[PDB]
Amino acid sequence: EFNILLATDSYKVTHYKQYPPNTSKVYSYFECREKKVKYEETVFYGLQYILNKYLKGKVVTKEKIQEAKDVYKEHFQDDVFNEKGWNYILEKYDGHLPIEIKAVPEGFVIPRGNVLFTVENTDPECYWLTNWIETILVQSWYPITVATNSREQKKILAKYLLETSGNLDGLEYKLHDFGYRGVSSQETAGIGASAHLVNFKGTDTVAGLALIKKYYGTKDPVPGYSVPAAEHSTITAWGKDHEKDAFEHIVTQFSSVPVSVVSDSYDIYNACEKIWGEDLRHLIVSRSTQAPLIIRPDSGNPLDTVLKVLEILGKKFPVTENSKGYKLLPPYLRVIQGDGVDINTLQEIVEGMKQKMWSIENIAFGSGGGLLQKLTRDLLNCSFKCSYVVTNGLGINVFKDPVADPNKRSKKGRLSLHRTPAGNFVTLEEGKGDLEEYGQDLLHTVFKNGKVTKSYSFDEIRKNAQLN
Amino acid sequence: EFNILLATDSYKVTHYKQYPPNTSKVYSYFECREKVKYEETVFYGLQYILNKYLKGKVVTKEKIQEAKDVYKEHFQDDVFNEKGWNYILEKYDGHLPIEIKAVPEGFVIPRGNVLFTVENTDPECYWLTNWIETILVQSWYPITVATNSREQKKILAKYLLETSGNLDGLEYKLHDFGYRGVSSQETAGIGASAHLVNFKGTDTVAGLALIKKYYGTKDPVPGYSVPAAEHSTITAWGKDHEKDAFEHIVTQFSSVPVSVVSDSYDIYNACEKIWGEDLRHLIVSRSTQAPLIIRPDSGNPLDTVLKVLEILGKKFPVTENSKGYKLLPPYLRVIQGDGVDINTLQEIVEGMKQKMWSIENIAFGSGGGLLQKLTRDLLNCSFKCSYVVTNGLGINVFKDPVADPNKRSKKGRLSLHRTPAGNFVTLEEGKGDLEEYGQDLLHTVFKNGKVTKSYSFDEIRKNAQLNIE
Ligand SMILES: O=C(/C=C/c1cccnc1)NCCc1ccc(-c2cc3c(N4CCC[C@H](C(=O)NCc5ccc6sccc6c5)C4)ncnc3s2)cc1
Ligand SMILES: O=C(/C=C/c1cccnc1)NCCc1ccc(-c2cc3c(N4CCC[C@H](C(=O)NCc5ccc6sccc6c5)C4)ncnc3s2)cc1
Ligand SMILES: [Cl-]
Ligand SMILES: [Cl-]
Repeated sequence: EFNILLATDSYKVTHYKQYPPNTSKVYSYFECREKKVKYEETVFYGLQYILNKYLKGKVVTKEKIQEAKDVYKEHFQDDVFNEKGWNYILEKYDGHLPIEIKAVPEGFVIPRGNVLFTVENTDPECYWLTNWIETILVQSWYPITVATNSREQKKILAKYLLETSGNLDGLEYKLHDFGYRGVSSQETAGIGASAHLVNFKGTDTVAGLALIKKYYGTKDPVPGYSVPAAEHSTITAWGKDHEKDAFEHIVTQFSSVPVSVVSDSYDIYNACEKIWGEDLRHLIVSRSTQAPLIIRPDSGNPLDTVLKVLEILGKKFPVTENSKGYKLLPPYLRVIQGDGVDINTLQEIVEGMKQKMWSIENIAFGSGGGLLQKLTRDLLNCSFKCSYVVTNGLGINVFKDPVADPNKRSKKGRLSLHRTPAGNFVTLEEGKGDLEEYGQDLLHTVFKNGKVTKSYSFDEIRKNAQLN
Repeated sequence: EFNILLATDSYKVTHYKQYPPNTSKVYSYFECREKVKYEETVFYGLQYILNKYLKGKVVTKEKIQEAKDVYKEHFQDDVFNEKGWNYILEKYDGHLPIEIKAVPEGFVIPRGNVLFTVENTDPECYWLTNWIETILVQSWYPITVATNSREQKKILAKYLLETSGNLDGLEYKLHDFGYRGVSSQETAGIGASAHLVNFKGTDTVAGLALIKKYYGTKDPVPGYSVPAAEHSTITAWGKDHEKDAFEHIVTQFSSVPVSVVSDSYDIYNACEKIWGEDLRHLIVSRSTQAPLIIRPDSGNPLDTVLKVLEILGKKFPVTENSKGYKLLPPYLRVIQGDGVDINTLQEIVEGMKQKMWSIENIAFGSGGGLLQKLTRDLLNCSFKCSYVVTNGLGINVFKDPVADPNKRSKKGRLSLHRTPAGNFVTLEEGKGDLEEYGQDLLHTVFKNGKVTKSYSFDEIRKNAQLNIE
């Protein structure tokens, strides 16, 4: 079973002896710091998952306290574990956490440098607990960063899909998650795939569906979708001389639905020009608009291969010109680039496609490691800092202001998030939120004393993160 | 509960209708493709994946029904192989009819070598080999953490030896500060365990639990830590009392090494004045066993380390060691934990060497740089089919993309061998059959739902030791 006591940074365990004596309240906040792709606005998503799966309900037990005491005794070569303080949470509160967490609604799109959630203890005996859970709470940068980075790529696709097409049809299916293999672990797969689906509807990371359903929920039958697709083993199993028989068997097996067939096993160009183009050309034309053939290259320079694949297919299938003057394949043929795609190369591909007058209706993208694994806590400066302590009945605003780095500066005091008269967001410090000059605090209590007090559906989160 | 039927790539759900008819065997392998050049990799983590996700009765009639419900909605068509899964439940009691053979964990293998192979033991489950590709390819992460960690250990031993003449304390020099940095809790444990294959110091506690549960060690725990401060336990005394926080913390942990972050307001001022004059008496008094460690969390990593060392040198008696390098008094040490990755770490030690400072003075903490800034792309960890049997005929299969020379894969049934000189070679096309029995490194670790050979963490550490060690 998961044990919360063994779920914190090792140095934190000794923290209780280090705060000022008679400290009754430790108050901390989480933000995505401004740094002086831009990544100016970040999507808040994923806190609920950590609340339900790791903090809600009874999370302290006699067993868990004894397991922890014995680990830290060897780990530290000394008895420094705060047994008495953990036991207190067990006896007085039936092992529920005396903590309050207020957060922006999940799905809200917030400019950098703003407070998105705050943590404090509700019992003065548990001043040490606020930051005890900072490590677990700080892990939300991953869901935040995936969904923010996912959504920035959605912006890019929209811009060019509108520039070359005149509409946004299918936008939500244009970036497909191919990252299940790439992620550090099964749990990360689920979280990461969940954050992508805040913005899109296509994934092959089946773990993401289970996570949404268990912790968020949706009125829809499933949060995400996919189609049959081939992989190198299925294609290469027939042997190199029978690449055409595999293609034929696979399009025949899935004729009523879209099918993605990777065509780079031996020679991408040969498959496109001769096998798809001439030998199996009759099969492609027959397919309905609803179930088209998606030719997938998986090798070479990502932009250059996309372009040359499109030129060959244009020289082999009836290509038309849409309203904006960009060339468009027939509806039974599409292309998916799923190799070497991240936010940067995605920009180069679409910009390349536009200047050679190919419309974005033709293409879709797959991203794996570039979508769910090549991201760091550093990207958005997600950080968790103490802004307010109460010691001996006196509240004082606490912050860090390193001389070397201006940016690592932390907000001071009790904080709140407000909507401005112009319609933007401002974070107020030093309890200024109490005055309510700009209206009510947008932070809502989502956790208190071991109970999840406000929850959002994945369907709300999707609507809050919609592009303007 | 975790469900294997829901733990694969969506499109693999439809692969059982794509293989050639009458396919009775699908045989695949894993390797880190040939491209700090990352020439050799440490194999670690498969045992975790075998025990947690692949052993025992991993199929139930309830799990089949769950998977069938999701997939029908997910693809919006009926494509789930209910019958194939049902066959595994009835005839094997939901145990996987799969054999996996693997190089021993801890082994250091040059790139381009097969590390393990997967094959189905029952002709009806030809579709099962690559169904579990996604779950097994995720051993790219422990392999990559263990490998990158090791490479940093190489750097640190070379410069510790040059500036010191000994490797004392080497395995405590790179300290895991990555628990907050990782994507998920499961990752934090896997990664931190992988780093402990080379070092003994970690603060990602999840790492300790994973090793004990899956690998085990004779010692009570594999990783150690000390008490240390954070920005909240300094700044909560108020800016005007940073000296009082320092004094309180050092006093509390007098008998053990204690590390305090001193850059909350002004790092230079803190070292020169608060540590240097106001609290100097409390530092000199401290024992060699439990020295004061000063940590700077801001600014340029190389510059700040030097400026801290320069200042402390002027307030504390500095000696010169056997090799002619500057060495702080035994009760005072520094630890750099901000912005450290394999690249910067090399720069810092090299920078220290230029200014004639012994590596004995320093320790490093790494967070995201150690456990998060890593991709499957770094070592080209990849899982490919190399051999199938269709219509009772064995065929060697491979992918040879024209555009990329490197992506090409091995053909046939594989084996790993050591020549009498000691270099490694993987024999393709089943030519390992020609070689004498017992030569092959790959030992069966998983067959039909049971783990058949296991290694303990102590042995894994022994296997992964550096040549210099
Ligand atoms: O390849 C793989 C393998 C991945 C993998 C996994 C693991 C490891 N390694 C790799 N998985 C492909 C899955 C996939 C990806 C994208 C799409 C798209 C749908 C769509 C779209 N909707 C949605 C479907 C229904 C309609 C509709 O059917 N429209 C027709 C249409 C139009 C354009 C395009 S472009 C590609 C398909 C397509 C279909 C309207 N509206 C505009 N754009 C697009 S894109 C469909 C399926
Ligand atoms: O501050 C932090 C920040 C944490 C954090 C967490 C999460 C997020 N954010 C931050 N974590 C400090 C933990 C830490 C790190 C490194 C070390 C070292 C020990 C050691 C060593 N030993 C080991 C102990 C016994 C002997 C011995 O003499 N021990 C005393 C000694 C000697 C040299 C040095 S050098 C630096 C320390 C030190 C201590 C020999 N032999 C040579 N090198 C080193 S390094 C000790 C403790
Ligand atoms: Cl593939
Ligand atoms: Cl810290």
